[PDB]
Amino acid sequence: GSRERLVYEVRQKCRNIEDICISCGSLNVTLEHPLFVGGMCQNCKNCFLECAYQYDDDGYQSYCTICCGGREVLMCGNNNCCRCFCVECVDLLVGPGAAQAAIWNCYMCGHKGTYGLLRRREDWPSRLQMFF
Ligand SMILES: [Zn+2]
Ligand SMILES: [Zn+2]
Ligand SMILES: [Zn+2]
Repeated sequence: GSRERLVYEVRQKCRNIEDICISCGSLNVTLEHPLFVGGMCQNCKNCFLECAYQYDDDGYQSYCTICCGGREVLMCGNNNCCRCFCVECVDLLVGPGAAQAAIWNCYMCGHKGTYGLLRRREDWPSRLQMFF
C-alpha cells in the first residue's frame, strides 16, 4: 500500500507529490509526469511508452492514463481524446468517493485543471512531445 500511504502524506503536507511516482508509488522518481504534477519512475516511463495509445475493441484507450493498468474505468466522451482513468486512481488522487460521482469529459479535457491532488500540467501537449 505504498502509493496510498505516499499520497496520504502528500495530503498531510509531509511530502511533495513531485517526489513520488504517481503511477506506482515508487520513491525512485526519475522524471516529471508529463500530464500531471507528480513524479514518475523509469519502469512507469516504459509502461507509458509501451501502452500509450493502445486501443480496446470498444474504441477507447486500453490502459489508465495515470497508472497504465485498470479494469473498471471512466471513459472520456471527447472523441479527439478517448482516454480512460481507472476508478482506483481517481479515488486515490482526486479523493475518496470521486470515482462514483464521476459516473463525461476527462481530466485532460475539462475546463478546470485541478481535481483534488490531481493537477493537469499547462504545457502537457508539448511535454508529451518531449516525453516521446
Ligand atoms: Zn512508477
Ligand atoms: Zn489507474
Ligand atoms: Zn479527455
